[PDB]
Amino acid sequence: RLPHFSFESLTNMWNAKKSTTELKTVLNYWLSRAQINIQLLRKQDYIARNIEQARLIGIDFHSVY
Amino acid sequence: HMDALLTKFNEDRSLQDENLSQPRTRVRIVDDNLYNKSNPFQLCYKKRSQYYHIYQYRLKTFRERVLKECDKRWDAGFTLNGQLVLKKDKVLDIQGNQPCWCVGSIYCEMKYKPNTYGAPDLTKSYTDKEGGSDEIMLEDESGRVLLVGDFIRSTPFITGVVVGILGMEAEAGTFQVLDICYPTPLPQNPFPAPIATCPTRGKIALVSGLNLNNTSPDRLLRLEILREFLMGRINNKIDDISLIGRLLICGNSVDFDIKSVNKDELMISLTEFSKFLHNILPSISVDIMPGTNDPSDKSLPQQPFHKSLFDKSLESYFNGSNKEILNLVTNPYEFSYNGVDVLAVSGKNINDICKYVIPSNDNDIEHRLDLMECTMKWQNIAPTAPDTLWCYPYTDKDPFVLDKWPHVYIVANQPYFGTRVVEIGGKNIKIISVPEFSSTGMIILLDLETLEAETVKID
Amino acid sequence: SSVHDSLTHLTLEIHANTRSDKIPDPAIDEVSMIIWCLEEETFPLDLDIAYEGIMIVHKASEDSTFPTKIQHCINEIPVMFYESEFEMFEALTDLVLLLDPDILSGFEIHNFSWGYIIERCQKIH
Amino acid sequence: NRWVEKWLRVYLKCYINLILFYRNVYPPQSFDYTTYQSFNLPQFVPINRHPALIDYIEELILDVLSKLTHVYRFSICIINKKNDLCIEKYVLDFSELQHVDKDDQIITETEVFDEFRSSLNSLIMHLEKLPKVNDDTITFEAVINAIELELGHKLDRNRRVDSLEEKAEIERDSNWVKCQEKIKLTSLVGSDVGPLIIHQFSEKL
Repeated sequence: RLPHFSFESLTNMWNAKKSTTELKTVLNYWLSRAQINIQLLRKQDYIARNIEQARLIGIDFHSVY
Repeated sequence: HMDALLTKFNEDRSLQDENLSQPRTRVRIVDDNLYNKSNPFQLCYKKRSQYYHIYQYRLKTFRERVLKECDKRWDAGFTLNGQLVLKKDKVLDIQGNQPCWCVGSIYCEMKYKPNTYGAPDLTKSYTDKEGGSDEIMLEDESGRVLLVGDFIRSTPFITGVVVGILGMEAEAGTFQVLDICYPTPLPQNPFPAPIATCPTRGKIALVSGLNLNNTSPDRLLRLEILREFLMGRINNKIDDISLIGRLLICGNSVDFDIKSVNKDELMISLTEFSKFLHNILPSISVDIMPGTNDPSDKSLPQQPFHKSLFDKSLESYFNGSNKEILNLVTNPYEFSYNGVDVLAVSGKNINDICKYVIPSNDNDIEHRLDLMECTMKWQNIAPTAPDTLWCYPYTDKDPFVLDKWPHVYIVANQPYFGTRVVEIGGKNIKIISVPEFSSTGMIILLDLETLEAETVKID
Repeated sequence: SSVHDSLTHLTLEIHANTRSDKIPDPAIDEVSMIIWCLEEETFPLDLDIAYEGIMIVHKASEDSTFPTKIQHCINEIPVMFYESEFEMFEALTDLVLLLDPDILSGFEIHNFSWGYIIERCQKIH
Repeated sequence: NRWVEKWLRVYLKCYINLILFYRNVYPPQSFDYTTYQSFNLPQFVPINRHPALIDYIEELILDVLSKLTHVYRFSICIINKKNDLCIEKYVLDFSELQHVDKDDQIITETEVFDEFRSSLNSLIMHLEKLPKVNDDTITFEAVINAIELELGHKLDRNRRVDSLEEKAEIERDSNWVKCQEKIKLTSLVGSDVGPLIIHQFSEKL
């Protein structure tokens, strides 16, 4: 489970000289979203339903989705 | 047996040569603390998201506090071959190869070895290996720097510790640890000696909290059977009564767990606490404080709960006597015997650091004894949920671990007994770690004759 | 792998320094810090790849210690120091010419994504 | 009244579960000495928690207290697995009760708890003073020697039932069966508080 931050709160933790920790969390938080996006589409949409369908069918990747 | 023969042998004390309808009153106790001050830790009568503003308040308050001491109380810049020790805290100019006084606060490793909606154990995989490594990071809120050296593990400056570090720089990232800084001493509250007609003053920090679940009789045992009579009927013939003063519990008034308790089992243990306290109140006056597992705010400034610890027999005494024989005091309190100021802590404030939230800073009584030495020295944020109030948490007068220093700090509920004394440049401070009562008691006399403590094994 | 099967994938996400009364509007607001993530064994080379990287936009006022905070406290990558926001966008496109972005990963793929900076650079830049 | 059968419920909880503890019909490591099982106990009585079993015990006590004037003598019967023969018959009494009179006076909470603590400690005393051989293979069952009862026909006569209180009451008359109706008998000190005369003895085989 990933915590979600509102964009106004993210704006509060961006843009100004507050502490190191809020820069750390906005950076590591959007990186955590990026890494779970990579793991998530690595687990379900790429391998399980799409890419072996491309190697079986023959048509390229875009029109399958 | 021959145990009875020992009583047969000891016929010298027929009645101890006491009248025994004469009570020999022992203590002329002063207790200057009770009436003519506000207690800072105590609540606000008008009062009767929070933590965030408090953390910057501690950081700024310490920042001007120790800003007065980087060259006044520490190293002259004429040394180090004129390496500049000027008061630059930010890491932008720490990268200058002259070592400055890096006034910052260590937040290197503080998370939990024991524990799922938020998926904690998957996050805790990062906790275990990285936290186990003892490496220390210093944060002035402008940037982390690496720390190595001998004092990494020997001196337990775990968290919230504003220090100025001195080492040969040799890299922008890291230092060694040769020196640390401290807050300035708020000054010597005068320790008196009443030299003319010395009272042989009372000497007590006895109870760490009579931890009393209804679920066990063994914790009920060693209270009301050996105690309440060591204060008055069980006799060291007769000097134990002369040493003993006014009763001091510290936290842990009734042990219970919050998710398993209801109304009437709370009053069962509270009325048996009332039995104990109304039993001992004719003999020895008492000062009572809640704060870890007895009912509380579960904070260091915690409102002490009157009128609930007592039955109707004992309820009318606090109405009758305002603060003399018993008063409700908080988890910290400055008990002052005309300037013998002593501080109390129920123990949770250091026990969470000592067992619950510690993956690092470890080179077990002689280790954990010095954690509250550290927490005394920096006067800092020990716990994980401090000051925990919806209205008026800290109004720039009342730090939970305060700024005025005592002569003895009381902390409680350790595995073993520990009692040393250390002298600092400000004052002298005796270390008091009174153990939890199910861990064999080790119940203690405190102070105030030649500033000396005496434990006794209650098991 | 021994042969590259298909479709190395890298995401792109943003920060919004929005007006704090309203939802972020990319026709109004910018992005200072860009986060792309490729981490798998599908890409063979693994020199600077299968390895996350983040880059900045700042106004060249280094005195507010934004670069030095990130590089010392956080040890992910040497963080690229970019300015002049269109040039940072250009260096992002240079990076996706360097790498192999076959699948263009993301989330809210018209709104909080590649498409955010595409119509942002269409209307503002 | 209301408070007096609460005291009877706690006293029978202590009596029953203490007989269960000292006969080792349940393992002693499940028992722990305590004061709170849903109420305030007079003594620290070893109670295993086991919520099916404590549900059974407060069930049986709420069954016995439901009649409250037919019963002149509650008792506990002890039966082996080996034979149905009575090993012990612990005597209790509901004689000259306050509740039948419904007298408001007198509460005497500390005094009634004092005499209850006395009768409990007597039960402790004459439950250690018989020895421990064949400490397993013992069971439990109830018996009531009552002066004037029969309720078990209330299941019959084509009754139509609508409320949960009398659902409970039909469970009370359903759970109780009249049996068909000496070797040794030992003395026990009973409580002799005024409104609650509990003249409690013991029987052996």
